[PDB]
Amino acid sequence: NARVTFAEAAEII
Amino acid sequence: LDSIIGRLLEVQGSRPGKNVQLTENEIRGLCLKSREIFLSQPILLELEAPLKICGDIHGQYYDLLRLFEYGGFPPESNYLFLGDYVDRGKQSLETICLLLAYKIKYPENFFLLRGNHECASINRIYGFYDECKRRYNIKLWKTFTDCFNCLPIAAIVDEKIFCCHGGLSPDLQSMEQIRRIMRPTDVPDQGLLCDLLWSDPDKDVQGWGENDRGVSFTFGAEVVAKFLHKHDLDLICRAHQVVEDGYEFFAKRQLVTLFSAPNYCGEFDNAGAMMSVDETLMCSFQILKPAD
Ligand SMILES: [Mn+2]
Repeated sequence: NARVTFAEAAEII
Repeated sequence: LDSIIGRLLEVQGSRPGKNVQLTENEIRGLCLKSREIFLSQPILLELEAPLKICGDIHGQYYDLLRLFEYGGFPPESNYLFLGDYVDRGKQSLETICLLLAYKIKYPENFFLLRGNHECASINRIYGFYDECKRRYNIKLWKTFTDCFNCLPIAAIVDEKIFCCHGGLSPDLQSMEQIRRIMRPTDVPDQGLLCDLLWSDPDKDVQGWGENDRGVSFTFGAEVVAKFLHKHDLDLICRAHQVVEDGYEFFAKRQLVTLFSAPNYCGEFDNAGAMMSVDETLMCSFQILKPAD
């Protein structure tokens, strides 16, 4: 059912 | 016992460098127990989301705690690690211990893969055997070996994300080949198992090429593309290589590279990352920078 997607923004820890 | 994991987490907040000296029996216990759990589970892990994935740690213990600090300590989250836990860094002993502890405590929500630096061939020389011999004894290092040989080699998340330390292999046609190799086993000089832990993606290479390391191969975007298609997959997750920002894409976002140990060695002057994979199989990246 589910497929791979990427959140465009990354965040600094 | 929860005593060992408690003592390991105790140095949180302390200035970076303070050791945690377990008894060899505790450590031996950690090995032998986690060893038994590794052979309990498949060599090719059928994993599920959501989970956080980390790359090379290479003994940088205080950076690992930072990752757990943000990502939530087990079982606040699930964890896959892509190998390379020891060598180069100052505190390999603490790093592998804390991990094996969690592996023992939450064997269904905490997962470890074998990286190229999980061999007697490479623990020797690159710093781990030296640490064992200085803080403990040779006999204890042999124990670790016997435990490392039982480590899982690869993992697949929800039949879509292929995870391994190094990368693809020319000898890799079917996944059942990964299930064939019986553990305990040492990594060979050449072959499927070695390729999985040593190989690299390369922009300039076309097909299968030589590796600057001196062992295994480099591979190109074509192989990645045709591999995913042939196996009903969307992404290849791997570590093994130093990349600034912590993560770096290859092909058209078909292969990501994860490195989780900031300012590696150093100098190199890089950053670390981890993948937050949620239930919708959406990946997000969180970056660690070298501390003050
Ligand atoms: Mn490596």
